Amino acid sequence: FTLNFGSLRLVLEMNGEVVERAEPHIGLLHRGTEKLIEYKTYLQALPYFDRLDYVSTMAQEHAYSLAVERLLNCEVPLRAQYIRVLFCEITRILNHLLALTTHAMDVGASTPFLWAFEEREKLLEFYERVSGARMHASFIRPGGVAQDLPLGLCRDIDSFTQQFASRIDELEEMLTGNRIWKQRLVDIGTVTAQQAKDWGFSGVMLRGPGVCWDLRRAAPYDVYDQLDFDVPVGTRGDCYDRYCIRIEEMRQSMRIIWQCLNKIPSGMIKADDRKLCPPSRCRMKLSMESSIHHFELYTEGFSVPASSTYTAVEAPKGEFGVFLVSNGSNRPYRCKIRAPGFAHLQGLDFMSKHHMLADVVTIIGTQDIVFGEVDR
Amino acid sequence: VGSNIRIDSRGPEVMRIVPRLNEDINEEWISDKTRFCYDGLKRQRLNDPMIRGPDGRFKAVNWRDALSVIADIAHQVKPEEIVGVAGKLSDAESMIALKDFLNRMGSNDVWGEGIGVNTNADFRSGYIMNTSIAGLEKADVFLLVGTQP
Amino acid sequence: HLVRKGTGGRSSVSGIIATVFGATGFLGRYVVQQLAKMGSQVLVPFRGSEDCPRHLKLMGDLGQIVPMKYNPRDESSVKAVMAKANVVINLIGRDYETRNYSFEEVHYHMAENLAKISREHGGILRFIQVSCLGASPSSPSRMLRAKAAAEEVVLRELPEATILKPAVMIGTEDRILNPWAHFAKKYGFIPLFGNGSTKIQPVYVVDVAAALTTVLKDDGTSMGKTYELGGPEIFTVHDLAELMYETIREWPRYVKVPFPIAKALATPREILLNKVPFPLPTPEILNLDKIQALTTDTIVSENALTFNDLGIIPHKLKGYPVEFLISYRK
Amino acid sequence: GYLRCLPDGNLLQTKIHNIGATLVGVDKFGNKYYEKLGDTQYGRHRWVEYAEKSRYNASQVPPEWHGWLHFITDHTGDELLLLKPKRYGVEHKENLSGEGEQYIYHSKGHALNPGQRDWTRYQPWES
Amino acid sequence: DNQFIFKYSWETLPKKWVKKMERSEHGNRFDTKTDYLFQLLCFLKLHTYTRVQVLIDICGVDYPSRKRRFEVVYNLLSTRYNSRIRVQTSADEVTRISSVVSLFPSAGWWEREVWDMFGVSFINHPDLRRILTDYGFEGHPLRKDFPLSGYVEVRYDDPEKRVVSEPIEMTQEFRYFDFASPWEQ
Amino acid sequence: SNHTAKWMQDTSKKSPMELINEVPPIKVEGRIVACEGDTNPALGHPIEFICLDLPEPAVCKYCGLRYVQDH
Amino acid sequence: VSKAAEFVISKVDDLMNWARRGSIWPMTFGLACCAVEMMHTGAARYDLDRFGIIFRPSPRQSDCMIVAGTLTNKMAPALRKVYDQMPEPRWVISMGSCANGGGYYHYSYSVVRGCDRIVPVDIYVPGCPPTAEALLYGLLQLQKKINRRKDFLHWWTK
Amino acid sequence: KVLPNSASVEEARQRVFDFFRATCRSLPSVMEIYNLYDVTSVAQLRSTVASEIRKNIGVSDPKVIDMLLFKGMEELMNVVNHSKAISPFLKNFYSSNYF
Ligand SMILES: NC(=O)C1=CN([C@@H]2O[C@H](COP(=O)(O)OP(=O)(O)OC[C@H]3O[C@@H](n4cnc5c(N)ncnc54)[C@H](OP(=O)(O)O)[C@@H]3O)[C@@H](O)[C@H]2O)C=CC1
Ligand code: SF4
Ligand SMILES: [Zn+2]
Repeated sequence: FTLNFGSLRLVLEMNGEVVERAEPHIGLLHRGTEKLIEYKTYLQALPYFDRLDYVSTMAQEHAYSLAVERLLNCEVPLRAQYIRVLFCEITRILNHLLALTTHAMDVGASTPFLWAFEEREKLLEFYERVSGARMHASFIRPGGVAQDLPLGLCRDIDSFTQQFASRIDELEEMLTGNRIWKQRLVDIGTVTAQQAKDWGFSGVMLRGPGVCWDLRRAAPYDVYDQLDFDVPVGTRGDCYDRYCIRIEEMRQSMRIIWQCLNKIPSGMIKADDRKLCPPSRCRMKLSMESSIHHFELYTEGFSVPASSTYTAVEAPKGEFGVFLVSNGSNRPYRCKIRAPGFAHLQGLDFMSKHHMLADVVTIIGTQDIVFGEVDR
Repeated sequence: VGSNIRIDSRGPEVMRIVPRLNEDINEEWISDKTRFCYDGLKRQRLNDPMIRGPDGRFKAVNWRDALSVIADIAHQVKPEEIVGVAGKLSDAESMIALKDFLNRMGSNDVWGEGIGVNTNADFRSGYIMNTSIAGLEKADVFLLVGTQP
Repeated sequence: HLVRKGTGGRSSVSGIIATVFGATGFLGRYVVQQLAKMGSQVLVPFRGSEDCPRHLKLMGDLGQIVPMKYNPRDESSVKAVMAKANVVINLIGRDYETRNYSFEEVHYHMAENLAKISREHGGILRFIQVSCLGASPSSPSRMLRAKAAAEEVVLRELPEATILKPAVMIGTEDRILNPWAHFAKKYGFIPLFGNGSTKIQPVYVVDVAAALTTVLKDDGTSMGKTYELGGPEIFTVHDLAELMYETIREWPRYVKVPFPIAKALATPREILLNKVPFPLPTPEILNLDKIQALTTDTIVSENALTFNDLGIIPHKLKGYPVEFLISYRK
Repeated sequence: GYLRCLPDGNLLQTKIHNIGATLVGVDKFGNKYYEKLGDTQYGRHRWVEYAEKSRYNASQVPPEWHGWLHFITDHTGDELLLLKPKRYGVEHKENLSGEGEQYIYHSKGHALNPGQRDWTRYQPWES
Repeated sequence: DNQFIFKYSWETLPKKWVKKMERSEHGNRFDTKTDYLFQLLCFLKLHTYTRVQVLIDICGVDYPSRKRRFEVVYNLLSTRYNSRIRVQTSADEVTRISSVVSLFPSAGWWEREVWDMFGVSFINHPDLRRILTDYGFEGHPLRKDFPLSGYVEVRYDDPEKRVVSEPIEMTQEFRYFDFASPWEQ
Repeated sequence: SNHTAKWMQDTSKKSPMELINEVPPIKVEGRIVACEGDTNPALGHPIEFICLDLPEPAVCKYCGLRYVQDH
Repeated sequence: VSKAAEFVISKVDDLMNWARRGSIWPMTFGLACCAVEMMHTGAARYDLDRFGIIFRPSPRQSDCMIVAGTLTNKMAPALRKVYDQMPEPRWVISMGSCANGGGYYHYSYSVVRGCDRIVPVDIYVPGCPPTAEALLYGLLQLQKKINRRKDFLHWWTK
Repeated sequence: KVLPNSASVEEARQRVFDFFRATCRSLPSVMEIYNLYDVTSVAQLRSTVASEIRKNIGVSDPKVIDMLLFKGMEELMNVVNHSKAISPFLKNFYSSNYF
């Protein structure tokens, strides 16, 4: 018999409480993001990437800026690269915390939710101090960043890193090793590496089986090749090993954050050329050419050479890719948005096969489907 | 002259008029009247069919009522004393429609603005610029009679 | 003259500012929805709670539906509400009495006040007032007599006023089919009144709203006319009850109480209401005014203008209008 | 205002928090701004008592004290009042937004506006 | 970088279907015919030295000027040899191209998305229902000729007691600003 | 006047036009000035250089302040 | 109509408004990316349980619908169906810009230009996303709005 | 299941017949889906479907025929899943200028 659930719509074929098959209906959050991006300039299209995969905000900005710089060939300063890495790892910590605690609530554990939200509130305070708003902060731009770090941010992040090491130990002690948690997670929605490769899994969902492949090491798109962090893999891909991988990724994100704080350089925050990066307020108010370039960059945009490329980054969900096709104009001709939730939600069908309803919700929580990015 | 122009508008109103390239008519230039005639399009603009009542004031009515009263008055009078006058600006579609309507009403007194009583309009070479603007470029001696270009 | 400035539908102009007195009722929803769909602006004057016109807010574009709080006994407040009005629609009226409002006060005096204010405010182009089909000076029902007097005084004070006279209107929020269904579900039977041999011509509420919209859109052909509105075919009360029971898929059951005992049962409510200072429950079925109206048949007179003269055919009452009764099945 | 604590319970929390606090300032609307350092967590070391116990609102904080209360600035409201601009400016007004049509903001084309302006961008002949 | 298996493919792949190749730092590109796309992807997926066994995604690009307006692009990855490859073809509105669901099971939803957005139908898809847009959607939103705001909009109709769909009548029309500079070329 | 009444309907407070007409012209010794908006160049407007050969006061066209040559 | 009956009616209305204000049971309609900020509002810092707000997953037991996120043409019928099941004392809080007037996807197919077109919304919370501070401000504004409900007086004077 | 493009007019005709069969078999389900029994006239609905097929005869491309059948089957699935004398010139003239 068919059982319907109604922004997650899902129809399940059941025989004896055992899930024979599950079919999701996803379009409930379709918003025409690609069409709007085609209709808008690159800078005006950056907030669309802010909105996509909203739990991990600045990862999408990083991917979009990397694609634009690849199509544009502009050098980003070392300080901008380091602060981008720092905030990408902060974003990874935020997304992992939210995913783990929403999964725990769906399982039934309610209390770690608010502790991890206290941590997330600290991180969103970091976002709000460095940029405009707590969420959807258009901070990462092509060629660099919007603004420099406010003073004291590094010290506050160091204090947060220490207290957050304590918090991760705390959460792991409560959740890991619990008999109920183990019975909920182990041997639930297992995926072989061949199955993951066939269904196009990425990130934790792909390293859970143990393919032993990470994007930050295969194609280092930042100072990542100078940060000597660790990449955990799962012995037998299932919910428990994916959860442990997420915990280890939080720890390694803290490690990378400390390294970036320690070896952050002193310099500029964006690309040197004013044809591609807007000049400062003082420069545009004092210099004739700077005023011209500010006016042109805020009415028109930088005209990227006509080319097509696919740039992918290791978003906390997985591999987030943007396929940009240009025509030499100030607006992107085509922008395809490959999110690491579209493939995982396909994987739901075979993952939650011969399982039960609680196993289905556990698998959904483990895959961490954010519907904005799957409905891009 | 029929100089080619580009009308730039922002919404329901015309904002400016600029010249556009047409080597045969106007190379890249435009007259002051042509350039700045857009301002008159938003003043003293008729926007409703109206009938002058017995008191002499205008009352706004529907297109149905206006056309009905016009048709009744047109049928009332004999077709000999019915005259049609085309305006200074009017497209060929409107002018031919007016001519056909008045002819089918029985009147042969349709004329355009600036046309004399005895005008030999049977020859386009008679009443147009045969030399053309390019020919004016190619010309060597000009005799301007009755005109102030 | 009203001027249309749009293609139509939502987010248009239509050049009409319609003040709909009594727009929070059963017919008010449909008339306001039709007016807002036209693209016109609707001023909804509401009496009491701020959430009464809440639904009416969603059927029009931004700023098109404007709710105004007033006092029905305040001439200055009525004038302020009707300050920006272009046309006026009147639907005010209650099926029962209250210690504050009687039938005469809620219909005749309010219609007189609306007509006087519309006459004083020279900017009003149309005044559409809704009454009942059986509204006659000789009608036994006090409410019908009051509505007839109200329509007469509206014609006298403001000759440029159209009067609609719909019959009993059925719909999702009607006050006959819904109480009948509730009584049938609760007690397994419904009370027929005088063995249910009397005849009516129930009319669909969206059809009435479309009729009012057509009256508003008339090119000056119905300035001072009265339009009697009724359904396609005459339904006896018993036939309407049978249709209701068939729609709900329940077994029909009737008691057919005689008129004298029905009037005796409904009598004490009026004296109690006039005596006690606290309100009494509203009579959904056992209403003396409804009994008095049911004493005589309420159908079209075949003389006054009807749906055919107005230009829209009535909807048959089997499937389109009674589709709401499915929620009452099982 | 202490009797409001029994049916409020939130003013009760504020009064409990004003045990060891120091009154850092007061505004012209009566709001009393308190600071409390020492053994206090970061998020709860600055606050306000609105001096309107019945219907205190979150929008009653003037812009002069808004930044200090929200931890944007270390400058108290007195310095910002001293730095308040001249030759222009309006007094602080709360977010009524529902206290009356005569109080709320209305667009120039809204029917509720005291003066409603037509929008057609053309002048008819107007015989 | 990592242009190893791309060159190895061009050395070993049959030359019949390689319509054109592009060696770029933005991504190595293969453009072929729609008839041989399935065979080409089967060769790449199964060959031991070009093991692109994971399909990153399938995209569509609209080119109204060309005779075959639609361009179907396949981004693939080789984790064993750590490199990305791109294989694309050209399809028009009516012609149906081969489906690669059998090779890569993940291709089903991306192919449904391509159908939804452009109208390029696939030959061997187990199902090809719309995935992203509203139920009963009439057009293909990602086509260039498709208006940005669409053709219809929804609202609540009180007499119908349901959300109805009506032709668009939106206020504050989209303002297209022409920022293009005549000296950009 | 018409423009002020078109964008504003308060008609009770002083419009910016009246305030900017009330602020007196600024007397300067030199023939040219640097108009910045306020005491902090970074918080004002783009720098505007104004010629003062004409006898009448010259509006800055930014933060219009009517600089006038001394002699 | 008197001055003592009016006082008694005012006291009864005050009690009813106090109860309805202190026992608001909103239901999340958590689409898009105001729902994460809503969960932040429900977190430890800006806690909602203090004021009586507790999220009821069943629409039949909920008091007010808080629509946070983008409303899609594919989801608007579901929103209306869920709203219709709520009890007659009901309110709507439209959080963000998507649910107010379409927000950042206003000129887009399959996007409802604000939830006002589907359900009658009482209070809009501007922001994108509105701070949890601002959303709790909007909930307090809902409490203030339902703090002036003279239901008993209106019933008495009919 | 989607099939390759029809290579013959006879194959396109067979597919059209199969689609018409599917519509006819799925007609009574639409009866309980929509509930317009008063003025449905199932025979009239079949006649209207046949009239649509007959007004779509000007097409001769088998690819266009297959695409039309695919969209018709999609519409059938959607309907099953319940997803909804003054001459012509003078009326338009009285209505609006744009006609
Ligand atoms: N029974 C029927 O349905 C039929 C009715 N009619 C006629 O149509 C009229 C309108 O019917 P209908 O809309 O369906 O019924 P309603 O009673 O629902 O509509 C009347 C509206 O006016 C309000 N109202 C009631 N009494 C007063 C008052 N004293 N002062 C101010 N406002 C008041 C009502 O409640 P609130 O104050 O909350 O706004 C409601 O909004 C009837 O009065 C009757 O003459 C004709 C045929 C059939
Ligand atoms: S209003 Fe802004 S923050 Fe809220 S759902 Fe929309 S895009 Fe996201
Ligand atoms: Zn200046």
